[PDB]
Amino acid sequence: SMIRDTLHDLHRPLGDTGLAVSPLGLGTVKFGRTIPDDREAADLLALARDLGINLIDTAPAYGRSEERLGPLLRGQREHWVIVSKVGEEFVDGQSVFDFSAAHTRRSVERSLKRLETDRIELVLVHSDGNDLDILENSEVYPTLAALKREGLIGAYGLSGKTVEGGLRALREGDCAMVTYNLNERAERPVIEYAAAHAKGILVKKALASGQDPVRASFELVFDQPGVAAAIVGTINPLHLAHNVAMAAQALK
Amino acid sequence: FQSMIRDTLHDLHRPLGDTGLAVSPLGLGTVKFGRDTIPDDREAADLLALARDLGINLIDTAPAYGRSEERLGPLLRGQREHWVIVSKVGEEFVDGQSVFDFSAAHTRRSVERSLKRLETDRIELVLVHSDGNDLDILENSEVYPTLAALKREGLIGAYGLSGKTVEGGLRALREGDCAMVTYNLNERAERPVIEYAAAHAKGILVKKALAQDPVRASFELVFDQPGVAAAIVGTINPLHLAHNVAMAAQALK
Repeated sequence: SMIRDTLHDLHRPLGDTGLAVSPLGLGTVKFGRTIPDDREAADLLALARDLGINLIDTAPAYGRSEERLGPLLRGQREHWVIVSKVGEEFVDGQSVFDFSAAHTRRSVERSLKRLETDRIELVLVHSDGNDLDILENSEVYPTLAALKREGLIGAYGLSGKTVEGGLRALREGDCAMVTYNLNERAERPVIEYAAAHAKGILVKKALASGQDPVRASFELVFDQPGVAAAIVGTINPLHLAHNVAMAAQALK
Repeated sequence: FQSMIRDTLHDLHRPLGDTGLAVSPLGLGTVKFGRDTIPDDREAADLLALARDLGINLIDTAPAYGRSEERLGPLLRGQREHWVIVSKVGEEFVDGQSVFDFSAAHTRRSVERSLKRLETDRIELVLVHSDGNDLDILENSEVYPTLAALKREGLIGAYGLSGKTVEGGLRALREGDCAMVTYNLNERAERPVIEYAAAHAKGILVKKALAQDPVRASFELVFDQPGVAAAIVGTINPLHLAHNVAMAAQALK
């Protein structure tokens, strides 16, 4: 219990989705692609939970993250708001992208199966950078809309890289995951827009290259009232506990 | 899940000059046990317990640190043997302010009181608690020969200076065993004292080390000097303690 500061009383709505999330979410890239032992992974989830985190982020592109998480979340699935993605696939050395309706449908079914559940709270488009083109000219977004209607997903959105893309994702979608940190502020307009219209924002890569550095990052991020949560990947339980502490303090 | 305490200092112990004492490269400062948000007997016991499990065996105190000494005796009951204790003589703090007395009478009185407060038959290291006028105190007061005598008598294991000046640190090392010095990213003036000690197998403790993780940057500076045996860091935050240990371990690869 060198862990007095937790996030239990700091949960926040993710726009108008009706979902309530901790201001930190556990990133999960490293579960699939030094990888944690099943044991190490279970302890990390257990610790996240006791620190008041209920948000977890994954993706088909993150190696076997999805595959491993299903079993790991058995018995506790209900606690967790799961975020996953569609469109980036990772075959051989490299990233393969497919934003067709067929593949969107195939990926989300496979994600439900891998995660041993009947629904995922949020599914975001896994952009290659060309956000606006994908949103306007591919089938992915209307397919996600359909999957939302059918109950397979609770909400949908974009994990984008451009401001033009983040704004458009929010016109009909529910949430934009954006990059925002001490070194990159270009996507700030997307956050400010979301705040004006009760829309979801998740920040990815809140901590980056270059008076605690994590606190400085979180003080920047949570100074923007649009942000619901920051997704931080970590396999170091001491870093997790520290990150939680700094988030709690930044939100006084 | 509470094996979030992977990096420890157990295999990183180092000699404190030629005293024969072996110390962890971090020592637990103890001002906050005795002065001013002060830890609850419970909180204090858990901090010592945690330090120990992180491989720390060095603890620093002083009569001037309010009730630190007084509290530590009971707190260390049953584990005294694990700890290399550092304490001080000469600064007294009687009311609003510091009072200094470097006489032989007071030196002797303080050390006996320290042994009594700490419930022990000796102290590993006792340092002169300078007001800044290091060289004058060492040359023209009774404190240093008294400490030498107390060392002969077995009441202390080694002696030295908690100084502020380079001239004073150098002289403390001519006949004494150890110099505690300020060395951090912002203050480097006492570096000669460290370099001299390194040349002659003499003890160096760094105080106020903290002042791209900032603690790691500080420790990378401090342990880049081969003369340094340990840095004394004060903390009552167990998460900070654990982090500090991790950074030390890493800086010493």
